[PDB]
Amino acid sequence: YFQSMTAYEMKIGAITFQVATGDIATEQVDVIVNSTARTFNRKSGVSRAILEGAGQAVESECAVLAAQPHRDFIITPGGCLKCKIIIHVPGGKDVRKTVTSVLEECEQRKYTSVSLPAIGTGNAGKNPITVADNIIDAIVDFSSQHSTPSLKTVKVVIFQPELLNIFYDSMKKRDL
Amino acid sequence: YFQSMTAYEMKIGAITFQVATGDIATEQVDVIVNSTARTFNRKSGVSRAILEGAGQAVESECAVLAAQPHRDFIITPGGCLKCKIIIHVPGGKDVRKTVTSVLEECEQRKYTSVSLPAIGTGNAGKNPITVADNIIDAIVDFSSQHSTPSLKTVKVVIFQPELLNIFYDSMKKRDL
Ligand SMILES: Nc1ncnc2c1ncn2[C@@H]1O[C@H](COP(=O)(O)OP(=O)(O)OC[C@H]2O[C@H](O)[C@H](O)[C@@H]2O)[C@@H](O)[C@H]1O
Ligand SMILES: Nc1ncnc2c1ncn2[C@@H]1O[C@H](COP(=O)(O)OP(=O)(O)OC[C@H]2O[C@H](O)[C@H](O)[C@@H]2O)[C@@H](O)[C@H]1O
Repeated sequence: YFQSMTAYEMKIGAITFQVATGDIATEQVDVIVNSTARTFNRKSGVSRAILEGAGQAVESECAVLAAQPHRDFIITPGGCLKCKIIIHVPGGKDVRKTVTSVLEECEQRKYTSVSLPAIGTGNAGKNPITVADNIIDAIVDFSSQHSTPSLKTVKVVIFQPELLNIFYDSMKKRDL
Repeated sequence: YFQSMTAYEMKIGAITFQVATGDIATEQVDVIVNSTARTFNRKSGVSRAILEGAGQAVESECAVLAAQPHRDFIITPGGCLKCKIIIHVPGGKDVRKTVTSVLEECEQRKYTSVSLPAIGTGNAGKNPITVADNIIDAIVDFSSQHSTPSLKTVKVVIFQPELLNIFYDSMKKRDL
């Protein structure tokens, strides 16, 4: 027997923003985000959960894309994950900028749902208050620039339950 | 354009407890709760939304059941609502007791989901802090008495957004 918060949701313009405890590998959405090394050669923390669930093909696709010229992120299909593409981002880079780019990729490909982890709050060592604020900053910016987007649902999947209430505190500063 | 909290969720034992802004008439669950007069002869506030959406048949069923002997509540089918039964409860009675009975009816009929309004916080004039606490008290009691229930999902649908954060405050006192 146990008692604890598991999810918070808010509406920001046309966008539903969700923060919930989970394993992002179980997600059934258009786009899943992987937070990884600059070189895309990591299989530990959230990258382990994603690369193992996605399968070997995705993993080999990553090694190809990594050794040829690329944006800050690379994109692969989902493999055995119940998603269409995976966007692999470096967890050490500016999170607001990373999430703004993720959201813009989603929109331009006409995807409707994206789930991401708490980027940078594991091995990257970034301060989790700042990371929640940055992710929220990026969603508010995107929403304020798009009054009728295809991307309607953004979720942060939280693995460390301790971060759930950090994310709530940052959400609540926006609430009316 | 606008920004606001819309949903909170927690786990209490085997039960998922959800509080979200909404019109309970749109709910697609096993059991919907109607908060009404002792005589079950009300069509105003949440009863209006429910009786209009359910249809005339449900409404006439209610008048029959009301004029013959009954428990504190009566039960009808859902009509045109996307639910199997409606449990009509008096919003002026002890809320903890009312919700304990609702939950016990759900379990014994092997239903899996129930949605209810903020019982008593409209025309009944009950204090909404106390009502949230009472509803939560009842869920914790039921959960602590049932380690493997059929009833797995309980939702409070909130129409007055102001009550959303009252419900959160009562939930957060249980969180670990
Ligand atoms: N299954 C999971 N589902 C969702 N989130 C998870 C899961 N597993 C762990 N997390 C959370 O995922 C969050 C991120 O933890 P990490 O996987 O270390 O990624 P990073 O972005 O910090 O660092 C990645 C690289 O980036 C930098 O360049 C550094 O060099 C790093 O090597 C944590 O909250 C985990 O608890
Ligand atoms: N569509 C809706 N969906 C969900 N909740 C709603 C909706 N519409 C209103 N509400 C909320 O429903 C909540 C309850 O408002 P009321 O329908 O007045 O029911 P009561 O239980 O207070 O009083 C019912 C009788 O009981 C006593 O005996 C008294 O005699 C009353 O006459 C409020 O928060 C509404 O905003």
